[PDB]
Amino acid sequence: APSRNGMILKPHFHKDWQRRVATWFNQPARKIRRRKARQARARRIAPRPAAGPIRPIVRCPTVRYHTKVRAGRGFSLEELRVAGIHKKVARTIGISVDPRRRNKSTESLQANVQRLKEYRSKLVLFPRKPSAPKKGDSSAEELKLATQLTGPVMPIRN
Amino acid sequence: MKFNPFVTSDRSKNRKRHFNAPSHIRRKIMSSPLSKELRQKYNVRSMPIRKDDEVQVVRGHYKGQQIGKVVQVYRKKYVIYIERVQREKANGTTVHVGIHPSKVVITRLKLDKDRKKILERKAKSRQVGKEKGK
Amino acid sequence: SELAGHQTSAESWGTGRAVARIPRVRGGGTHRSGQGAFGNMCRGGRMFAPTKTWRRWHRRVNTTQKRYAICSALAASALPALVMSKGHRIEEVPELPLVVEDKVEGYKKTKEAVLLLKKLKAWNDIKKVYASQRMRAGKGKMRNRRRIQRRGPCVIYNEDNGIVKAFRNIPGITLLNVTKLNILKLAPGGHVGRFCIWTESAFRKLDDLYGTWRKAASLKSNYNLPMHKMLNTDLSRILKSPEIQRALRAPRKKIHRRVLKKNPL
RNA sequence: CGCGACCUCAGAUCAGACGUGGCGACCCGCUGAAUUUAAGCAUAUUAGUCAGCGGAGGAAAAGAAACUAACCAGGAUUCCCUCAGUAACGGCGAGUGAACAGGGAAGAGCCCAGCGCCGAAUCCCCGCCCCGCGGCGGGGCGCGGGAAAUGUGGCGUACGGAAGACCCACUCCCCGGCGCCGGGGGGCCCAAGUCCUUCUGAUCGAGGCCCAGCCCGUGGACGGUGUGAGGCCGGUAGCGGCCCCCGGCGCGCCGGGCCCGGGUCUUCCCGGAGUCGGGUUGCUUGGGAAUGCAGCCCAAAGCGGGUGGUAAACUCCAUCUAAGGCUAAAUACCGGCACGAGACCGAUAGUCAACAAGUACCGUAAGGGAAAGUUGAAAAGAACUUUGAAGAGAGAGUUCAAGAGGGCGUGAAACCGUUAAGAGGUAAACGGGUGGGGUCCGCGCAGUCCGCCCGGAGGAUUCAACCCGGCGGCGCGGUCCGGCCGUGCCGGCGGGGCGGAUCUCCCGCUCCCGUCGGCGGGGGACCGCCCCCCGGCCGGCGACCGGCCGCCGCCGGGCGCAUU
RNA sequence: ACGGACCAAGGAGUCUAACACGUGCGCGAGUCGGGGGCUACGAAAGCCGCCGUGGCGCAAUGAAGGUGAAGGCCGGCGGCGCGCCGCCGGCCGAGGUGGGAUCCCGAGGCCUUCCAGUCCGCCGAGGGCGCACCACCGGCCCGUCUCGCCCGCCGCGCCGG
RNA sequence: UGGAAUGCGAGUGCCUAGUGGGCCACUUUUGGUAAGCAGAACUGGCGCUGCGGGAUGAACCGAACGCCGGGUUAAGGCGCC
RNA sequence: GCCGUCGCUGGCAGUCGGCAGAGCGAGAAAGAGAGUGGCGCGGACGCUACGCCGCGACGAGUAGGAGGGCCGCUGCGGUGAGCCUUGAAGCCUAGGGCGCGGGCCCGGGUGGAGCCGCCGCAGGUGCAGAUCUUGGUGGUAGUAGCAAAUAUUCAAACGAGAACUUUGAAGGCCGAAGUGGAGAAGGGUUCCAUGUGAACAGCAGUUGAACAUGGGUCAGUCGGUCCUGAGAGAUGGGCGAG
RNA sequence: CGACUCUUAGCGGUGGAUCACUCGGCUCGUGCGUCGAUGAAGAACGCAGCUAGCUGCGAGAAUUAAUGUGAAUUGCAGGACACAUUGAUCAUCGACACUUCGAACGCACUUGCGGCCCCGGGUUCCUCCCGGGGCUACGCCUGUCUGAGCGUCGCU
Ligand SMILES: [Mg+2]
Ligand SMILES: [Mg+2]
Ligand SMILES: [Mg+2]
Ligand SMILES: [Mg+2]
Ligand SMILES: [Mg+2]
Ligand SMILES: [Mg+2]
Ligand SMILES: [Mg+2]
Ligand SMILES: [Mg+2]
Ligand SMILES: [Mg+2]
Ligand SMILES: [Mg+2]
Ligand SMILES: [Mg+2]
Ligand SMILES: [Mg+2]
Ligand SMILES: [Mg+2]
Ligand SMILES: [Mg+2]
Ligand SMILES: [Mg+2]
Ligand SMILES: [Mg+2]
Ligand SMILES: [Mg+2]
Ligand SMILES: [Mg+2]
Ligand SMILES: [Mg+2]
Ligand SMILES: [Mg+2]
Ligand SMILES: [Mg+2]
Ligand SMILES: [Mg+2]
Ligand SMILES: [Mg+2]
Ligand SMILES: [Mg+2]
Ligand SMILES: [Mg+2]
Ligand SMILES: [Mg+2]
Ligand SMILES: [Mg+2]
Ligand SMILES: [Mg+2]
Ligand SMILES: [Mg+2]
Ligand SMILES: [Mg+2]
Ligand SMILES: [Mg+2]
Ligand SMILES: [Mg+2]
Ligand SMILES: [Mg+2]
Ligand SMILES: [Mg+2]
Ligand SMILES: [Mg+2]
Ligand SMILES: [Mg+2]
Ligand SMILES: [Mg+2]
Ligand SMILES: [Mg+2]
Ligand SMILES: [Mg+2]
Ligand SMILES: [Mg+2]
Ligand SMILES: [Mg+2]
Ligand SMILES: [Mg+2]
Ligand SMILES: [Mg+2]
Ligand SMILES: [Mg+2]
Ligand SMILES: [Mg+2]
Ligand SMILES: [Mg+2]
Ligand SMILES: [Mg+2]
Ligand SMILES: [Mg+2]
Ligand SMILES: [Mg+2]
Ligand SMILES: [Mg+2]
Ligand SMILES: [Mg+2]
Ligand SMILES: [Mg+2]
Ligand SMILES: [Mg+2]
Ligand SMILES: [Mg+2]
Ligand SMILES: [Mg+2]
Ligand SMILES: [Mg+2]
Ligand SMILES: [Mg+2]
Ligand SMILES: [Mg+2]
Ligand SMILES: [Mg+2]
Ligand SMILES: [Mg+2]
Ligand SMILES: [Mg+2]
Ligand SMILES: [Mg+2]
Ligand SMILES: [Mg+2]
Ligand SMILES: [Mg+2]
Ligand SMILES: [Mg+2]
Ligand SMILES: [Mg+2]
Ligand SMILES: [Mg+2]
Ligand SMILES: [Mg+2]
Ligand SMILES: [Mg+2]
Ligand SMILES: [Mg+2]
Ligand SMILES: [Mg+2]
Ligand SMILES: [Mg+2]
Ligand SMILES: [Mg+2]
Ligand SMILES: [Mg+2]
Ligand SMILES: [Mg+2]
Ligand SMILES: [Mg+2]
Ligand SMILES: [Mg+2]
Ligand SMILES: [Mg+2]
Repeated sequence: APSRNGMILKPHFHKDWQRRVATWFNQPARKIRRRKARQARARRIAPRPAAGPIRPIVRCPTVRYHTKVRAGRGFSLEELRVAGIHKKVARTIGISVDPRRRNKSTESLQANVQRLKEYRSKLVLFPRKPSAPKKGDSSAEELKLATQLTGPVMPIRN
Repeated sequence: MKFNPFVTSDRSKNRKRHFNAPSHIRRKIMSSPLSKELRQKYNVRSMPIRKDDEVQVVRGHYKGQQIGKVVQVYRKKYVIYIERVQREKANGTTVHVGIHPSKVVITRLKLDKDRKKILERKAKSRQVGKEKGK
Repeated sequence: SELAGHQTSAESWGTGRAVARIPRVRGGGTHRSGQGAFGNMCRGGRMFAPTKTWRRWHRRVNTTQKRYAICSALAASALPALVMSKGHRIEEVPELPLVVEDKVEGYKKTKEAVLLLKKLKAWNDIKKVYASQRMRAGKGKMRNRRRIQRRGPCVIYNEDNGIVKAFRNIPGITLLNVTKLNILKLAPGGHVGRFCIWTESAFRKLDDLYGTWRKAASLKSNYNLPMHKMLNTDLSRILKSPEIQRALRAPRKKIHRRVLKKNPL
């Protein structure tokens, strides 16, 4: 029964909510497990970056966020085509590919095209057969300096 | 302090594993120290008590300098029976008293092929740790 | 258990059978038949308001307050009166705070650690921890809490090069990394004034860790020392000062007890 | 009539395989209430929930847009935070109630049919030969059998693809065997007191163990042992030691398969139908002129179709490409195997179950379902004598204790026997007030203690004052020297860090002709703050001191030898 | 009138969510890392800052389209006829009345042998600045109504102010 | 000359439990033959409240209560209890 | 007189000492003011300021509210150089005391291994009731009762023991629709021998269907086994989310 | 007097509270994440020198083999020409073994009836009797064999 001035409340506890309570007492143990799988993965792919493939820049939708850019899913075929990277070869050398994404304007297209070219300039590529270098592979001098990268690749900033 | 995640210091878990220990484990539990002479000679501190060892009782009512032979290792009861460590019942017969192995000192070891093999391994491990500190 | 007391088919006999109306166990042929069930007044029933795993066990404490609590602990740790009043035997330590050279960060053997505490006169505090070792009264003994003792000195280091292992076997000693200080360790029981020992490197990072008043903290993104509400806590100097003593009226210290009324007639 | 092909369909204890049932905490597909709330109740809520049925796996399901949007756009699925108790639904009452965007966990993409072209280039089974053979495989040979043109394999799938031409560039990628080289399971081990006195039934207790401080300590977790134990035992610590097995990652040989790619032109090809969509019905949803699903009827198209959250027509836009398929991870886990812990319970508690417990026992059955831990350190568990038919006793003996005697630790209350004391016809009990008697207590029974003073007897590490040494307090030392030092102020060619939505020769990429501009990346100047260095004023040293001098006080040592 | 023969042990306002107000602490026009991540007790604690996305607060108002929180004075010009409106440049400036803790000034006044006149204090009629808060009157923003005259322009409008 | 007497420090704001069966007496009073009946007004009580008196008693009369000593009273009493 | 509450939002930092000078309770504003000229070495207590001190008034209480508990219970962080086999918890006590009280301390006894004070934290935290739960025990009470179906007696034996067992002799009953001799269903070892006389057999027992130790059920022909009855129930098929 | 009754106390009973203990619960977290026609889960019945239950096991039955271990198991007894490379005991567990029912499978559920093949003993090759061993369930896929059709055809 209401009693003097008070908010009218409608708690949603008319079901069997106690049968479906999700406690979080495993949260620290989940955090350890997730971290331990990040470390074993970083060791597994080294010297490849721990973060993962390089992501593109994209503008957030809607008028509430379009002033901001962030990391998108993957570079588009137009972007890769203009940057002279084969779409099937892109994933092998750390580049993400997004066949769905469309380039509507040039400036956004160019920004990702340049981002690719900068990334290709920082790529240190180990030969397929270590004793038998090939055309595109990095020189043996710059392979001695190849160290794994921490954090997102070429972080995106506003 | 204990740091091994897979070793329990829980009181009840440790007692259940003591009182339900299988025979070949109760043997290891039923170990005795060696006399100062044996300790120096073999470079070993403790041995699993065995039948035909000769021991001194160093605690309790039957403590003294009398060296006696071990006549029975009653593992189920966690006690050993010793020569002359005994008493009489009501009807006058004699009965052994059970001394815990940890409350005696081994003064002579019943040696055979396997006892020597056991003795050497304990000293080899000890000497390794000695050269780790050095 | 959410089932405790509820794993039966008990049912109330209803009124008319000359017994309380508590639900009763069914069937026959055993003692349990016809006994009370469920209710919290019954033997073998369900407790009142059974405890739940989603009790709110954990509490949030504002970072600004937690840092405040670490500054209060450190400030208190440098006053002999408070460290004495925490039970520590620091009657012969050369100085407070006690800062030792950074060499002690590289010790390896427990004997190097024990010997240092004897030369710093922190060994009477260790011996008090040994003397306070005893058994715990109550069920804690059944629950892996059989032994109790009092906390000893706290050793704060900048980087561990065997100091943790060189000290960890001395009863009562607690190691702390200066960049990860803990209020639960610096104020055991909620009381400020634990006796601490600093290495030089640890003592030199405090200003960076918490900032001075003139310079904000360097190792915390945005933090500075809490401001003082009262700059001069010497209440006796304030009161006895000439300035205040000119403004006061003369004290009225004469006592006028009750006068027994005598009849003038 | 007969023989023979195919088609459709039968029978085999035909050769070789496969499914069944269980568990079910988590998962998927169905079916599905009513208690209950609405202060009645019928919609609603309960609730897509209980109960019922089916099917799995270590996860399942989902999943690479017939999506979201309307932005300068995003870009598979799943999970978390928020959106949000919000848009919405609702006898618009009670109540119910998502999504997009944003930030994170994780991150992975792909394959057919069709359209085509390749002499079916494809597959299964049988027998023989070589390797391997406890995951039955690889290679060679068979005018050996069969499936398959009612369509197998290669290329290829909406991100387009194919073929021909010109350029450009290509040698490692895997399969079956064979040999060599650097996480997991199991076993065995690795420090130090049983030192000297001592309490005890027994002790792990207490005291001690030279200057230094018994000894080890990367081991002072825990358990056992006749208390209470770092050092007696097991263990504990240790990038400790040794020994076996499994695995993984690398390096070589034999026999195999593949004869592989990119750019630009030219010509070609390109899609899932009783499905979509529409009507109606029932359920369902927040989804409201109908979110999803299903029955019945109608029933497509190909610049088509779907969506664009209010029905409909006309019209532009935007956005995907349905009616076929596979796919790890992040996520779930009250069952299982194996572990670790706890501000939890402590035998009427905690599981029903600490124990021969889902047992005894009840019910025809579906089902229902307890009670019940503790001698002692050690059985040393009471020989022997005696009364009795015996149960039971009296002695005796063990034990520290039977004042622990086999349902025995302690041993409460109710209730009972007996001993002692007191009392007794208005049931007993009770409050206030005294009195008498008891049990004990004062461990009473010639009664306190202290300061100063007077006087008698004595007796001494003998007083004051002086000297030497040490220590301390204070000093406006009217203004002593030296110091650190101001969350003080001034002067700095002072040597630097932090921050700035204050300004500004070098470089990476790009538009334009070798030139000229924009983005992004760097100096430098400037300002605010801070730290460090030097000079000047005042300034603290009471959260922060040394040396001299002075005064005072205290102590140690001399001397004072006695009207003190 | 109902429960209560007696004794032991057990036995009943708890925990989760939401809200309101009060109190305490921290910071403060901000504040909060709770989700994520980094680096025996410890599943703790510490850090993030281009992890503050986000929540709440900093803006209201309307069904909504939407709009969205002080003025006056001086000089010149323009229109009407000293005043009014439109337009231009310089000055001041977040209202006022009543009460109002505290604070401020100070007529006069606080003695010693007696006169003068000083330094520090202290009481004080009267007069001031007036905190919070309240009452009242103005003003400003959004919805609606009534009246009425103007100003703008890339779109001269069923436009906008 | 704070413009009658008397007495007294006032104002104000949040949060808030229990209650929401009452009953009785003087006086007034409706229905009823009346009722220890039903229903009203005012005040005071009982409820929630002991205490002296009415022998006894929810309400009558006196008087309201911390634990005490002395004194004196109220309403009521003083043959004996 | 004493206890508490309330009020005075009362007083005390002035313990200002030989670097000294003791006061500010008093009817009636504001300075125990500052100046310039005309021998001994001594002096109680206080002040956990959340403390201490003074003065005045008052004190009913259900429902209900609030405050303080150096009231009590269990566990956690600190602390008590805490207590304890020279004796912990628990329990008993015509022992001595403290507090308004919730309660607590000490003495004695029993007991045999652990416990407590203070500062904080936490709660499954305080019982006279609920025809409360479980367990134990009373009075009733040596009481109701051991009364349906005619009935016992004598002698001996064993035996510690005999109304009840056994043998003998009497007297009786069931009276072939039996209190007789056999089976089906059900029981499941109750059957038989020997032993015990603890528990059970509502008195007893030398006895028993009890207990204990050992035995015992023999088939071509007696039944089952086979047949089909009322019926139950696969496959084919049908339905069915299953 | 004294019975009887009441109160208090000592001692003794009845009773099993309290206290101390805890090889049990409960809650959280972690790793793995594994049944079955090659017969699972479950059930029945057996197995020990003395053994009822619990426990373990399956006619090889409180276990065999093997490996590790290294002198017991133990309530009593005993010692196989048991016990130190002629290995007690325990642990491990990869070899072997695993009665009846049970999805449960020759048909049925009474230890009831078969059938097919092989083998061994009866007698004396066949029969016949006895005993043992192996097969004999439903659905379903690939292939095989044998067939059916006034199904569609071709040649006769
Ligand atoms: Mg209410
Ligand atoms: Mg050792
Ligand atoms: Mg329970
Ligand atoms: Mg206790
Ligand atoms: Mg076959
Ligand atoms: Mg209702
Ligand atoms: Mg209701
Ligand atoms: Mg109803
Ligand atoms: Mg629903
Ligand atoms: Mg269900
Ligand atoms: Mg099922
Ligand atoms: Mg299944
Ligand atoms: Mg599985
Ligand atoms: Mg799947
Ligand atoms: Mg997605
Ligand atoms: Mg919100
Ligand atoms: Mg309505
Ligand atoms: Mg719903
Ligand atoms: Mg989203
Ligand atoms: Mg990420
Ligand atoms: Mg094709
Ligand atoms: Mg696609
Ligand atoms: Mg011990
Ligand atoms: Mg000692
Ligand atoms: Mg120990
Ligand atoms: Mg020691
Ligand atoms: Mg060791
Ligand atoms: Mg180890
Ligand atoms: Mg498709
Ligand atoms: Mg429905
Ligand atoms: Mg619905
Ligand atoms: Mg529309
Ligand atoms: Mg799938
Ligand atoms: Mg029990
Ligand atoms: Mg029980
Ligand atoms: Mg229980
Ligand atoms: Mg009990
Ligand atoms: Mg208890
Ligand atoms: Mg007990
Ligand atoms: Mg005793
Ligand atoms: Mg005893
Ligand atoms: Mg005991
Ligand atoms: Mg007992
Ligand atoms: Mg007893
Ligand atoms: Mg008595
Ligand atoms: Mg008497
Ligand atoms: Mg009633
Ligand atoms: Mg009754
Ligand atoms: Mg109780
Ligand atoms: Mg409220
Ligand atoms: Mg608040
Ligand atoms: Mg932990
Ligand atoms: Mg009512
Ligand atoms: Mg009336
Ligand atoms: Mg009435
Ligand atoms: Mg009432
Ligand atoms: Mg009242
Ligand atoms: Mg009254
Ligand atoms: Mg009368
Ligand atoms: Mg009086
Ligand atoms: Mg009278
Ligand atoms: Mg009161
Ligand atoms: Mg008593
Ligand atoms: Mg004991
Ligand atoms: Mg509790
Ligand atoms: Mg009770
Ligand atoms: Mg009778
Ligand atoms: Mg017969
Ligand atoms: Mg008969
Ligand atoms: Mg009888
Ligand atoms: Mg018989
Ligand atoms: Mg015959
Ligand atoms: Mg038949
Ligand atoms: Mg049927
Ligand atoms: Mg058996
Ligand atoms: Mg074997
Ligand atoms: Mg062996
Ligand atoms: Mg039959």
